[PDB]
Amino acid sequence: GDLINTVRGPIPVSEAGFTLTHEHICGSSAGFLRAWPEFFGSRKALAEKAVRGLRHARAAGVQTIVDVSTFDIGRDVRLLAEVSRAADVHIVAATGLWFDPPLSMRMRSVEELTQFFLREIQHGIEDTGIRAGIIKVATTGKATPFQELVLKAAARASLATGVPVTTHTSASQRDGEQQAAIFESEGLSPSRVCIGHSDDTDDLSYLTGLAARGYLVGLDRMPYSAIGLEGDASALALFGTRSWQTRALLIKALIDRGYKDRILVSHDWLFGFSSYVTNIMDVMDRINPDGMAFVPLRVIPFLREKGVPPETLAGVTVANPARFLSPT
Ligand SMILES: CCOP(=O)(O)OCC
Ligand SMILES: [Co+2]
Ligand SMILES: [Fe+2]
Repeated sequence: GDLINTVRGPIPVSEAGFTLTHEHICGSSAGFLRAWPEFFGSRKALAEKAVRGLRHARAAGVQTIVDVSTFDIGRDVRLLAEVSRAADVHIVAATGLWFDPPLSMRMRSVEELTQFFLREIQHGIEDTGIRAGIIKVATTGKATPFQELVLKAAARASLATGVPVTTHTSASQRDGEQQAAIFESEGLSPSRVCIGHSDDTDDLSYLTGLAARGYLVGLDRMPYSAIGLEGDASALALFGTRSWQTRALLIKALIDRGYKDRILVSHDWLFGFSSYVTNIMDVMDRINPDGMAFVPLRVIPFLREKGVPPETLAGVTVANPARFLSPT
């Protein structure tokens, strides 16, 4: 009975089960869902859509998602409690900062960031009492000077509390390596850290370099492909031109090289998206109507059929998430 915090309260680690470890109920901005609920039709329409989508993943075998929306992704922890109950799926919430932090965060020192993250982990997000169970952090290239601070503060808050840290990278620019240097300079154990979006590159030199050091490797955009959408300039920059299979192969690729224990797999999916072009979410829904059941329905059986054994895939979808989220 080691235990982790979800938006409905504590749970036993061993009940986390099949866990998608990089997901979003809604990709937004701080204060936005409350200032402009209609952007999304309504708070009510959004919740109902999350709920339908999560019951879908849940039918498919998913029991937990980790919602890595930070303050600046507009994390609404009330909405997460409310879809979590309605759909009967555990949702682990996040602290940390993504790459859209407002001036109130950007003016802060490493010491004050660390107080902010610890607050959300140890006391509760906002006035709610709901505790973040993962720390989210981000670079898009060389870490900006403020990003260095967030990363060091992320590492301190993790050593204090034992909550894992997880990251956004621009994977083509091999951010994970800097990211790891910064965390390591703070004494953080690589097995407390997941380097995310790593399925955005096919650079296995890069990926096995991280895995070999003990980092978890987040293969977390499985359904993101813009094949057949070549005249959709915003779809392209976001989805890329590699297929879902090409991504799913990375998983086998690491398993064949002995790195089964260092993989986490997810969709980086959402049910609403205000922080990009208008209607991106219709686009997304056409390219992947399965939303967050895409991994269990498409990716696992594809792995099974390329000869990956079931015990191995269990270790990836259950054991690794469990090892990772377990406060250490
Ligand atoms: C919250 C949305 O931000 P992102 O995860 O970087 O975007 C990928 C959909
Ligand atoms: Co991201
Ligand atoms: Fe994300």
